[PDB]
Amino acid sequence: DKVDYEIDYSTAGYSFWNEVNEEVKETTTIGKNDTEGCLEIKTSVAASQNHFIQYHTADNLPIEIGKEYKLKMMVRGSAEGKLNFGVGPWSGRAEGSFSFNTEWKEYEFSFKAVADGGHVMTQSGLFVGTIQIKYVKITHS
Repeated sequence: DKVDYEIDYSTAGYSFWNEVNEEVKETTTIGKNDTEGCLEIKTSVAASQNHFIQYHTADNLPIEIGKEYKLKMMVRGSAEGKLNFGVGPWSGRAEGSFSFNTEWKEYEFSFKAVADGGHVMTQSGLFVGTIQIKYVKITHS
């Protein structure tokens, strides 16, 4: 697999778009954990809807409409849980989900790009605990 795009949170900072609904603002944090070296999303109260805790995990993707790619995400959580994602611009995305657990694993998602560019929209409002994301990559064969 050839790498088109990588963000490696073990070294680089987190500065992408993120939004927590007022419903769970006080009990949710999204940002880089400098000690672990990961993007970290922590919740102590589940949101009523999964998209109520939403954040880009990668942005300005070098993908072209109609071509085949993979999304790769290295993630673990404090318990078993699911995050949903879409790859694409605000206008519409290629969507999927990863079921993670307490072990570090790289999950993969194959897709046809639905547009040029965009971001990896990631959503986990229903999950209570700590999600850690070490890196995100877009690849092709």
